Parts: sequence; C-alpha cells; structure tokens
Amino acid sequence: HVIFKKISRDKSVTIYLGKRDYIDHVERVEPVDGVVLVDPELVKGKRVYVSLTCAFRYGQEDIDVMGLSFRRDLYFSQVQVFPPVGASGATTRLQESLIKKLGANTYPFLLTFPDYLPCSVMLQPAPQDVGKSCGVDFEIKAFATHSTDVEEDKIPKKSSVRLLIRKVQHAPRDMGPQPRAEASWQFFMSDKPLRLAVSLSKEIYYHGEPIPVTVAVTNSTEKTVKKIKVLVEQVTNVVLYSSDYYIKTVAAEEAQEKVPPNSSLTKTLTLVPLLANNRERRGIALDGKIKHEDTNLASSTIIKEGIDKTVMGILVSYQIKVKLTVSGLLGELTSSEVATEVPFRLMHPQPE
Ligand code: NA
Repeated sequence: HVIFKKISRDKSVTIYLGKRDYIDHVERVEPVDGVVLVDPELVKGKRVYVSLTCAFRYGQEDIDVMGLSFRRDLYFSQVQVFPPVGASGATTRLQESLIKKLGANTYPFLLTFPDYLPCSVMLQPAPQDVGKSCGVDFEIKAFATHSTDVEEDKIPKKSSVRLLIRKVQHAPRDMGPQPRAEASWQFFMSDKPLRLAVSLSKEIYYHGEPIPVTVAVTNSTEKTVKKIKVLVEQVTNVVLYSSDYYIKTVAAEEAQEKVPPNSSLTKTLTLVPLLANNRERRGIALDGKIKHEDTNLASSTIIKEGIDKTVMGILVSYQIKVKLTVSGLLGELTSSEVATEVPFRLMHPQPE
C-alpha cells in the first residue's frame, strides 16, 4: 500500500489515498479512507467536498468517433470536508499519520461502499462484436465550490482533483458445492450411449490457480471419440442500455488420447485462464484498461440475494466446456461434436 496524492491545478485542493484497489470480499467492502489538504487562503469562503461515484458507461470512448454515450450512476456519496461539519467519526491510522505529517489544513474523509455494486469491469468489442465499449468505473473527486452574487454553484476545474480507483473481488469465507456434470447421447440409428461425466476439484478458483478438470468418457457406441478438448469460457452479458452477449475461450487443452468404440477413459486435464494466454484482449471482460500491467480477466460477478441483476451493469461468468469429437460411421459425411459445460467462479484469494 503506497500513499499517493493528486494536487489541483490551482494548488488549493490535494487529495491523498493509501491505495488504488479496495477489496470486496462479499462479507464486506473496504471503505475509502483518505485526507484532503487545503490551501486555507485559496479556500477561504468556499466549501470543499469529496465524492465517491460508481458509474456504468456505454459507448465508443474515442473522443473523435461520433456515437451515443450513456451513463448510470450506480452509487454516489459525498461529504463536506471544509469547513469542518463536526461529524467525521474516528480516524484510521492512515488518516492520523497524514494529518500529523501535513498539519492543521488536513481533513479526513471516509466514503463507504454499499453491498449492491459490481466490481471493476470493462470491455472493448472485437471486430466481429456488434456492441460498443462499456464498463464500470469508480472515481474519488475532491473539489472546491462557491457562489458569487452573479453566479451560483461554481465548480472551477482548477480547484478539483479526481483519482480513479478499483473495487476488486476477493473470495468469501465459503464456496459452493463441488462442480459436477453428467450427460449422455444416443446418436441417430443406434441406442448405444456415449456418456460424459465431468468434475472440478472445487467451485471457486483464484486468478493464476490451475483448474483440474476430471473427465470420464464411457463410450458404448460404434464411433471413436477422436478428440477430447477442454476450454475455459468467459461469458459476459451487458444488462444495462444494450443487451450484448460475449463468449470467449480464455484457456484450452486437448487430451493426447482417443476413446475407441466400446471403451472408457478417465483423464484429468489442467487449465489456467489468464489474460496472458491470448494476444487478443478485445471482446473480453477485464478489470482495467487493456494497456495496464495490473489488468487481469474480470472476476466472476457475485450478485447479492434479492438484487435486480440489471443494477450490476455487466455480468461476468466462467465455465469449463468439454467438447468430444465423434467419428462418422460409414455413409456419414462428417464427424460430429457434443459438449457439456460446468460453471465455476474465478476471483482473487480470500483476504489475509
Ligand atoms: Na457482491
């Protein structure tokens, strides 16, 4: 946790934070504790506020590309820090240490997050996608405002600062039951079954953690299972403004083995879904800008019970897909494919 600051152009307002990323671990969300350092001469007669905004945005970003824009503020909170209102509550150690360092013109703020928000997520469409760029952004802003006898609500940019922050998904205390699937198929002209059972070791994996997929194929058919392929697919549903759908392979492995007619195979394949696995980063839900080094695949959405899921803006989910390629018998023109899917969740580790 490295302390950073930003100073307004006129030097009247400086905001300090202790970190950029705020952990959501379901049970609670870390609040944004910081301070504002004012220049008392330059804020005389003015009020200084600090706000936290969570916004869903939709629309081409490029400021030289004509196109609609949409924004919904999913959350907003604001406090007056100057003049002091006298209702600030207890300081954190961070705030205490900054107030000591910076002196009497330093004022604390604490802006909490509610329980009904998504985490940081954004997407940029690939060429064959029809939807537009969209995301969920979090901003802290400090600014001075005043009125003159000729103009009300003045908010000069030079007396304002903003810092972009993230809300990042870490694992809760518990997780769901072991992921399992079972499917069977009977093909045209034969009642002989092909059976596929799939299990994952557990229901939550962490970013970077290998995912062991255990596949059991029971092939009573006359056909050969020529290929066993296992994918991690990311599924993204945009649920405000435009109903956009994305599904993208973010890891893949193929077994060496085939399954001949009238035979069985159990195999475990291990996959690791990582943004680093593909050069193409468009059409994928990320937790940050394509460029940045701190950018990862977006964590699974975790919706609060009873919430209208549309308020999340963008829903991100993950699944394992197991695809079996099945040989054609004499007379058939092509091989065939069958598949089944197994959901799991992907996020950062439990908090320490
Ligand atoms: Na949540």
